[PDB]
Parts: sequence; C-alpha cells; structure tokens
Amino acid sequence: ALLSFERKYRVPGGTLVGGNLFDFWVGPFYVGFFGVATFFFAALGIILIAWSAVLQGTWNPQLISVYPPALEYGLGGAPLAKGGLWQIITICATGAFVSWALREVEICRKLGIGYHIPFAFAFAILAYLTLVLFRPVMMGAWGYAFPYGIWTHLDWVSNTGYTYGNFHYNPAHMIAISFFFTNALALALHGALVLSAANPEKGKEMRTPDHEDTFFRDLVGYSIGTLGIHRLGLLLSLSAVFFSALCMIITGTIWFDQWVDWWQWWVKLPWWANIPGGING
Amino acid sequence: DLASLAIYSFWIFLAGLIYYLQTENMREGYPLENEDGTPAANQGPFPLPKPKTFILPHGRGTLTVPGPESEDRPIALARTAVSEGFPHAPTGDPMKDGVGPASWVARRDLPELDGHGHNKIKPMKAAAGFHVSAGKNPIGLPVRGCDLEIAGKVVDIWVDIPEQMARFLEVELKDGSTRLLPMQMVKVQSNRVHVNALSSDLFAGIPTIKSPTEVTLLEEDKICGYVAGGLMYAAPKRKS
Amino acid sequence: EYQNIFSQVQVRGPADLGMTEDVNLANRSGVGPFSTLLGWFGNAQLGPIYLGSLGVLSLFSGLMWFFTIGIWFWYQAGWNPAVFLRDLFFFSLEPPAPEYGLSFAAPLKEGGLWLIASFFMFVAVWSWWGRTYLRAQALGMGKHTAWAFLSAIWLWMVLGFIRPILMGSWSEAVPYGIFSHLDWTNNFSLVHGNLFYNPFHGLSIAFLGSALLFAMHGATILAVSRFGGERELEQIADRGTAAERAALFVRWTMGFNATMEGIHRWAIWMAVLVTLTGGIGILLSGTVVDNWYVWGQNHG
Ligand code: BCL
Ligand code: BCL
Ligand code: BCL
Ligand SMILES: CC[C@H]1c2cc3[nH]c4c(c3C)C(=O)[C@H](C(=O)OC)c4c3nc(cc4[nH]c(cc(n2)[C@@H]1C)c(C(C)=O)c4C)[C@@H](C)[C@@H]3CCC(=O)OC/C=C(\C)CCC[C@H](C)CCC[C@H](C)CCCC(C)C
Ligand SMILES: COC(C)(C)C/C=C/C(C)=C/C=C/C(C)=C/C=C/C(C)=C/C=C\C=C(C)\C=C\C=C(/C)CC/C=C(\C)CCC=C(C)C
Ligand SMILES: CCCCCCCCCCCC[N+](C)(C)[O-]
Ligand SMILES: CCCCCCCCCCCC[N+](C)(C)[O-]
Ligand SMILES: CCCCCCCCCCCC[N+](C)(C)[O-]
Ligand SMILES: [Cl-]
Ligand SMILES: [Fe+3]
Repeated sequence: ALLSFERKYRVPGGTLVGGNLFDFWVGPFYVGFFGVATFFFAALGIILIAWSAVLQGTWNPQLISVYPPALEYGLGGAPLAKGGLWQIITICATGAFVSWALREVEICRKLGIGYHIPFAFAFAILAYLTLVLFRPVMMGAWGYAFPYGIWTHLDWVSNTGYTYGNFHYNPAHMIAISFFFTNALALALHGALVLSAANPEKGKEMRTPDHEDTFFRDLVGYSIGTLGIHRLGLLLSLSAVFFSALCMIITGTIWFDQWVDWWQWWVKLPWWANIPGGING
Repeated sequence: DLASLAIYSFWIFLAGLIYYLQTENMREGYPLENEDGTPAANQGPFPLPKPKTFILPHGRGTLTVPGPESEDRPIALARTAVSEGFPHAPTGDPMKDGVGPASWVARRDLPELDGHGHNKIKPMKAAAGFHVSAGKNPIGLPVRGCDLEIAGKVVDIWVDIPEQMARFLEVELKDGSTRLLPMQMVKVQSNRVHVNALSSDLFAGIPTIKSPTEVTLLEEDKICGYVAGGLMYAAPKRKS
Repeated sequence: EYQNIFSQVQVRGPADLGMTEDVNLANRSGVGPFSTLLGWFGNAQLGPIYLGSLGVLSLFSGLMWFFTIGIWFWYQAGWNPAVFLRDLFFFSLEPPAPEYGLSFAAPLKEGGLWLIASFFMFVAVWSWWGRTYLRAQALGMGKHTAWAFLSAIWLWMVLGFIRPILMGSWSEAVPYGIFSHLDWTNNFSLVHGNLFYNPFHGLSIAFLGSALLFAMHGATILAVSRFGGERELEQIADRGTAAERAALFVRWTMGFNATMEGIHRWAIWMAVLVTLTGGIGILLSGTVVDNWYVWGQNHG
C-alpha cells in the first residue's frame, strides 16, 4: 500500500536497463531489472548454502559452514564438495551486492535525489571483495579467504589476526579503529543534538539550529554545523571501512612478519637508537 | 546463571526497543492508503502511536503527529495498469504540475525564522556585513543551462544568516525578472555558473517568489522540486 | 553534478554570540577567529566557549591527569628527550601490584602514581558530564547528550573502577600507555577464554551497525540537501519533499519506514548500545564468568 504522500512520486522512469519492463513495485519494494537480478542471485545463493548443508551433514544454523578451497588448490577451481560451492556462492553474493547497489541508483533517479547512498554502499562491497577476492589473488590461493559460517567466520578472524601476533599493531588497523570509534561518538552526538532540540524541556517551544550551534560552542568551543555533521558522518564511516580494507590488503602481501616488529623502524632510527635507558636498550 | 539472565533480559529489552523505535517512525505518512487514496485494509503489524504535540517557536502554534494527512493540492496523474504496483503517468507537464522528481509539498507559506524570530534566509544585499570570504564570488557570472546556452546572470547570493552559508543564487533572466537556484544544484566555475538540471528555456518556468526579500517554505519546495525535476524531465536537451 | 562534500563559496557575517536564554553570559569567552579551512567543510567560527566552575574544575584536573602520566613517562625516559620521543608509545603507568588489593597504600613508583592520576581522571570526567547537562539545561534543551554520554561513562567506569573493585584489586584495571593499553586488551580476551564467545561483545560489535547507519543517514541528507534536507528541525515541524523522498528511499529500498525525527532515535540508540552492552560483557568477565568458551559450552 502507499504512504499518504507517496502516490505523486510513483512515476514511470529512471531505469538503467529494461526501460519500463520491470518499472513496478511489489508492496513497498521497488523492483526494477536489478530487483530481479538480486532476487535471482540471492535465491541461487541460498539454494547452494542448503546444498552445502546437505553434504556437510547438518541443518543447524550455528553449524553450517561453507569453506573455501584448500591452499593446495591455489587459485584454480575445486570440486563442489571441497570448496567449489564457496566459489559459486561467492560469485552469487557479489552478483547480489552489486545488483543491490545498482537497484539503489535506479531508486535515486526516480526520486530525483543524489547518488550518495549507493556510493557509500560501494565501500562495504569493496571491503568484502578485499577479503574474498583481492587478498586471496595477491597471495595466490582462495584458501586465505574467510569461510561462510556464523561462528567459523569468527574463528578465521581470530586465526588470521594471530598469525601476526597481536594484530593491534597493524598501523592501518589502528587508524581504522579510530575512525570506527569516532564515528560512533559522532553518531551519538548527532542523534542526541537533534532530539534534545526537537524535544526540549517540558512546556518549552521547539529549539532551533541556533540552539544547537550555541550548545556545541558552549560545550567545546566549536560547532561544525548541520550540513557539516552529515558530511562528517559520511566521511568518518567511509574512512573507517577504507582503512579496514587497507589494513587487510597489506597483511600477508607486502608485510608478513609480526606486526609489532614493524614498529622497530621508529625505535631503530639512528640518532636515538643506542641512547641507553628507557624501555628499549 | 546470572549471565544467562543478563543476556535473556537484554533480548527482551531489545525487542520492546525495536517495537518502540518502529512505532516512532510511523508518525508521518500513516495510515497507509490504496492507490485511489482510501485507507488500506492491511496497515501492517504495529499500531499507530499515541500522538505527540510539538510547540512551534515564535507563536506559530502546534503540530500533532500522527494527525490527519491531506496532500492539500491536486495530483495530475493517471493509472497505467488495472492493478496495484505500477507507475502513474503524468496527465500534463510534470515540471509544471509538480509530480515525479518535480514534486513539491504544501508546507507553510511563511519563511523559516532564526532563534530570534528573524527571517533565516536573506538576499545578501539585505544581510548586514555578510560577504563572500572564500571561493569564487559568483555575483556577476553568467548562468548556463545544460544545453550550453546562457539563461541569465547571477545578481545576488541568498544566505542563511544563523548558519552563515549560501543557499540560493538569485539569477536574473533576460526579461529582467529573477529566480532562485538551489545552491546544491549549480556548479560555480571560473567564468560561469553551470546548471546541469535545466536547459536554458526552462529557467523562465522556475516558480517565482512573492516578496523580493523573503522566501517561504512553500516557495522553497516549489523551486527546489522544479529544479530537481529537470534532471529527469529536461534530459531531452542535455549535451555531454 | 555537484555533490556537496565541500562548499563552493564561503560567506561570512558578524561573529555569532549565540542564543542567550538562561545562560550566564559572563562566562562566555570572546569569539575566537574564523577558520576558512574548516569553512570548506563545516562552520568557520571558533568560539565563544563557555567556562564556569565545573568547566575549570574539569579542565584543570584533566590537565593534572595528563601531566601526571607525562611526568612518569619522563622518569622512565631518564629525563632524556631523545629517549622520551623514541619510546613514547612504549612507556606505561601501571596500576598497583595485586598484593596491595584495593588499598591506597601503594608506593608512588609502584602504583601510587596510578591511583593519583586515576583520581584526577575520575573528577575530570564526572565534571564534564555535569557540564553537558547544565549546558543543555541553560538553553532549555532535552538532556539527550547527557544520557548518551552516560553510556560511554558506563564502559569506562566498568573497566577502571567497578570491575576492579568487584575483583578485589586495582591491578585488574587498565594502564596508561599507547601500546601498553593495547596489550592489556589482548591479554584480557586470552585470559577469559576468548571474548568472541562473550555474547555481549558480539552484540557490542553488531552495534559498532553504527558505521552503517551513519553512512546511510549522512549520504541521504546530502542526497536530499537540494531540497534543503540538512534543515531537519523544521522538516520535523513541517514535512517537506526532502523528508518525503528520504522516507521513500528507505521504503522502496528495504520496505521499512523512517521519519526525519524517527531516524535520529535509531541513531542515538544504535550508538549508545555499543558501550552499554560492552560494559555488561566486561562487568561479567571474571566476576561471574571465568571462561567464555566454557560458558558457551553450557549456553549458560
Ligand atoms: C584476534 C582478532 C584480532 C583482529 C584481527 C582482524 C582481522 C583478521 C580483520 C580485522 C578487521 C577489522 N577489525 Mg580487528 N582484530 C582484533 C581487534 C579489533 C578491535 C579491538 C577492540 O581489539 C577492533 C575495534 C577491531 C576492528 C576492526 C576493523 C578495523 C575491521 C572490521 C570492520 C570491517 O572490515 O568492515 C568491513 C565490512 C564488511 C566486510 C561487510 C560487507 C557487507 C556486504 C557488502 C553486504 C552483505 C549483506 C549480507 C549478505 C546480509 C544481507 C542479510 C539480510 C537478508 C538483509 N579489531 C584482534 C587483535 N581484525 C577486518 C578487516 O579489516 O576487514 C577488511 C579483518 O579482516
Ligand atoms: C567485518 C570484519 C569480519 C567479521 C567479524 C565479525 C565479528 C568480530 C563479529 C561479527 C558479527 C556478525 N557478523 Mg561477521 N565479519 C565479517 C564479515 C561478515 C559478513 C560479510 C562480509 O558478508 C556478514 C554477512 C557477517 C555477519 C555477521 C553477523 C552474524 C553478526 C552481526 C553483524 C552486524 O550486526 O553487522 C552490522 C549490521 C547491521 C546492524 C544491519 C543488519 C545485519 C543483519 C543482522 C545481518 C544478518 C546476516 C545473516 C545471519 C547472514 C546469512 C543470510 C543469507 C541470505 C543466508 N559478517 C568479516 C570477516 N563479525 C558479530 C557476531 O555476533 O557474530 C556472531 C561479531 O562479534
Ligand atoms: C584480542 C583482543 C580481543 C578483544 C578484546 C576486547 C576487550 C578486552 C574489550 C573489547 C571491547 C570492544 N571490542 Mg573487542 N576484542 C577483540 C576483537 C574485536 C573485533 C574484531 C576482531 O573485529 C572488533 C570489531 C571488536 C570490537 C569491540 C567494540 C565493540 C568494544 C569497544 C566499544 C568502544 O567504543 O570502546 C571505546 C569507548 C570507550 C572505551 C569508552 C570511553 C569513554 C570515556 C569517558 C572517554 C574518556 C576520554 C579521556 C577524557 C581522554 C580525553 C580526550 C582529549 C581531551 C581530546 N573487538 C578480540 C576478541 N574488546 C570492549 C567491550 O565493550 O567489550 C565487551 C572491551 O573492554
Ligand atoms: C561503508 C560503511 C558501512 C556500510 C554502509 C552501507 N551498508 C548498506 C548501505 C550502506 C551505505 C546500503 O545502502 C545498504 C542498505 O540497503 O542498507 C539498509 C547496506 C546494507 N548493508 C548490509 C549489511 C552489512 N553492512 C555492514 C557494514 C557496512 N555497511 C559498513 C561498515 C555489515 C558488517 C559490518 O558486517 C553487514 C552485515 C545489508 C543490511 C544491506 C545490503 C543488503 C543486500 O545487499 O542485499 C542483497 C543480498 C541479499 C538479500 C542476499 C545475499 C545472499 C548471498 C548470495 C548468499 C549469502 C552469502 C554471504 C557471504 C553469507 C555470509 C554469512 C556469514 C558471514 C555468517
Ligand atoms: C610533553 O610532556 C608533558 C609531560 C609536558 C605532557 C605529556 C604528557 C603525556 C606524554 C601524556 C600521555 C598520556 C597517555 C599516553 C594516555 C593514555 C591513556 C589511555 C590509553 C587510557 C586508557 C584507558 C583508561 C581507563 C579505562 C581509565 C579508567 C579510570 C577510571 C574509571 C577512574 C577510576 C578511579 C580510580 C581508580 C581512583 C578513584 C579515587 C577515589 C578516591 C574515588
Ligand atoms: C578547550 C576544549 C577545546 C577547545 C577548542 C578550541 C576553540 C576555542 C576558541 C575560543 C577562544 C576565544 N578566545 C577569545 C579566548 O580567543
Ligand atoms: C574536519 C576535517 C577538516 C577538512 C577540511 C579541509 C578541506 C580543504 C578544502 C577542500 C576543497 C576546497 N576547494 C579548493 C576544493 O574548494
Ligand atoms: C537496533 C537493533 C538492530 C538489530 C540487532 C542485530 C542483532 C544481530 C547480532 C546477533 C548477536 C549474536 N550473539 C553473539 C549475540 O549471539
Ligand atoms: Cl576516502
Ligand atoms: Fe540528521
């Protein structure tokens, strides 16, 4: 059904492929050519998960796991039973993720709005492809990619990390974590600021953006503004994911020893490298 | 044990939270409607919330949501199919008629005020001490359409005083009237302002404002809706 | 196609002294300068700031905490500036050895200095908290920032105060060091049998959920700023097409609905739930649960 204000916006057009063939809705959902492709890649993918669970011998959601090929398979294809399914599924998952993004472009065009959302979404699609495609290829085996299972994908995180000692010492991991931590701070403030102004003390009128800017200046001496906090939120979370892909593309490719040891370049700078005392020497 | 208790209690809290959250986001646009505007039979799982009332500043009354929703304007669209789900073709000019990406909403026909009660947006000629402080000053540059033709010249910048940002270019057309262009829909260049959404012959069609020194919320929507509509509707006149 | 990530033009007027309301204008500084650099992304104006008793109190013991750690760092560097810079990330100010329990009798060079700096930190933060509340109160605003801040105070309180007290010694607390506090973290998980089995850590991570939300939200408001969408408060009082199209994006995309106010409640909760659930999972680690792998083997 339709929101009270919605009919005036459901006009023909904005499609990228197909013209007016799939230009329609199903309940609230816009379909479009990439609505259909999403559904196709998604349903093909889910069928293959369930097949993988048949061969594995379990129907328990906390036990289904679809592993990549072994390392000795390098970058070739493996049999379905032993890593082939992961290969086909990974193709499907990508099919569905890009069709999702392209379908959002179409929704944007119909609505006359900017393309910022699919653009932001592509960065998450980037990160996924780093872990399942770009990193395995540079290393030379699909087996370095993570498995598709709820708890087993976590065991991969923990094993991969500890191959390099305390992964905390990856400098790109550090920056990535800062951006994640800051984005949440920023989000909490942005949410609290709007609500605190729309929902003032009992009996008082709605505050204004003047009150929002006054509050930040009184608090920290600077207010970034209402347009700028939205730029800030977009930028922080996009950078967070960017440096995540970065900390992972370099790990095991250009750097493969323990990450704590990478920091000896600083300590071993020649002008202070032998001054006694302190922690190092 | 105590940790099982903690995690069980949390999911129960989390569920009522999602429910609370889900119903706060029903305060605009409900109840759902059929395509002919009658109320839908299936309104979804969650009920509507007990209404809240905002006290608007500066003596402008209240707003209570959810409350009765009327588009408060005519919609020039016909059905293209015998069943739900399909587009609604425009019966006239969608740019003139304000449907599709050219849509506007019937907001108050008053200007947004700042915290002191003054007009929020003012032509810079009326905004004491305001000036362009960085970037290229567009005033005096000529405005170009997507058809690479010159529709007008920029005669002023309309500025948000409390937020100190440019919000509209005031463009003078060839008959001597002006129009407002959304600042987010133009590209200031060294020798020109370029408007990708409109071809030159659509500038005269931009909605005009009542008073020369103020712009109301209705007027802002009609202008902005019109200029975004050209991205779809003007497209038979855009070079690359 | 202009995309609104940076302003093309900057305009400037007289410095804005801000809303008055119930504020005490005596305690507002003068307006600082205008940063054009900042003005390509947000506002150019710096200041004025508000500083009162709680301001100074906070700001003073905040500096006292900072200096105390740096003093101990210089000690460790043997007062040599070259060693100080070389090993800046490696110094650390640790808590008292488990022997001293929850007592304050620990010598300075053996944990007493930790307890001092921690005291200043305790005062600086709780001061600043009451500062977020009283700054809102003076403008007549909701106390949403003070309650969201509490969620971050919760996790910080748990890590360095509540949980050490419950475990019966200060040694359980976090040290003051760059690499030093990274190791404490890794250690903590190893000892409690992998946190990845602490279901509050797992939710905490889900909420952290917030990069996703704030990506969507910022992208959307920029996408609809051609209709003046960044102006969310008046869009709440008087819905315009900016709010209409942003609602219809999420509805046509994934079928759920979001109002201009409604989505800021998603935002504040998505964010506060990070540190809230995180604090519970740390609070239970070692006090109630010794080993999350072993706990996960009985599901409870
Ligand atoms: C023992 C474990 C190690 C360690 C090892 C690793 C390893 C190994 C990795 C990380 C990575 C990350 N770690 Mg680390 N890390 C540790 C400690 C930490 C700590 C901490 C407090 O100590 C923190 C905060 C972090 C933080 C982070 C981030 C920087 C990053 C994860 C975000 C990301 O990539 O998103 C990216 C987001 C995605 C990939 C999601 C994409 C979603 C797709 C596009 C859409 C899917 C839809 C889906 C199918 C659902 C539809 C369902 C419904 C039907 C709709 N690590 C410890 C020391 N860390 C990872 C990273 O950087 O990856 C690039 C990584 O590989
Ligand atoms: C990003 C860096 C690491 C990684 C490290 C971690 C760590 C560490 C943790 C998780 C956690 C989770 N991870 Mg993982 N994870 C990675 C990549 C992924 C990918 C992917 C790229 O396709 C997916 C789908 C998941 C999925 C998940 C969920 C099971 C869970 C909550 C996520 C969440 O709230 O996100 C934020 C998103 C939202 C709030 C939006 C809604 C998302 C919904 C809930 C997704 C459900 C997906 C469903 C189970 C997938 C299959 C559906 C198919 C059609 C069959 N991870 C990589 C390898 N992940 C946490 C957990 O509890 O795991 C048990 C946890 O502690
Ligand atoms: C090997 C390490 C272990 C591990 C050990 C821990 C431990 C131990 C903890 C976490 C915690 C967290 N971990 Mg873990 N973690 C691991 C792997 C991961 C991975 C992953 C592999 O991908 C991820 C994504 C995460 C993610 C997370 C976060 C959800 C969570 C911290 C929330 C937060 O915002 O803290 C940052 C925010 C704060 C610390 C609050 C600070 C608030 C105060 C008031 C700020 C004061 C600042 C001060 C005044 C400085 C002044 C500033 C200047 C004036 C400018 N972990 C593995 C399994 N992780 C924490 C948690 O919640 O656990 C449940 C925690 O304690
Ligand atoms: C870039 C910043 C953050 C970001 C942003 C972002 N995410 C987005 C968007 C944006 C801007 C959207 O527009 C889009 C959306 O619609 O949001 C509601 C989306 C979205 N982000 C999602 C998830 C998601 N985002 C995450 C993260 C991030 N999203 C980043 C951190 C994570 C994490 C951290 O793990 C997840 C799980 C979805 C809710 C949605 C995209 C939905 C979608 O693509 O649907 C198409 C596909 C299907 C319906 C089914 C695919 C099934 C596969 C073929 C089989 C399954 C294979 C898969 C590998 C199984 C893996 C499971 C195991 C790991 C358990
Ligand atoms: C340039 O050199 C000088 C000296 C001039 C200045 C330089 C200073 C330097 C180098 C500063 C460096 C600071 C660093 C590296 C700080 C790092 C801090 C980190 C990483 C902190 C991380 C976590 C901290 C936590 C969790 C703290 C928790 C503390 C509490 C909850 C306080 C609890 C209170 C206690 C225990 C005592 C309370 C007392 C009473 C009486 C109630
Ligand atoms: C102190 C916490 C962070 C402060 C941020 C810096 C901006 C403050 C500017 C105010 C300065 C005004 N004045 C007159 C002192 O110059
Ligand atoms: C808080 C982050 C601050 C980032 C601001 C720095 C941006 C510099 C100017 C960017 C573009 C300016 N220019 C010339 C293209 O108009
Ligand atoms: C605001 C609520 C958003 C939905 C919450 C998403 C929950 C998925 C996380 C599942 C957590 C799994 N775990 C580890 C706790 O068992
Ligand atoms: Cl970037
Ligand atoms: Fe917002």
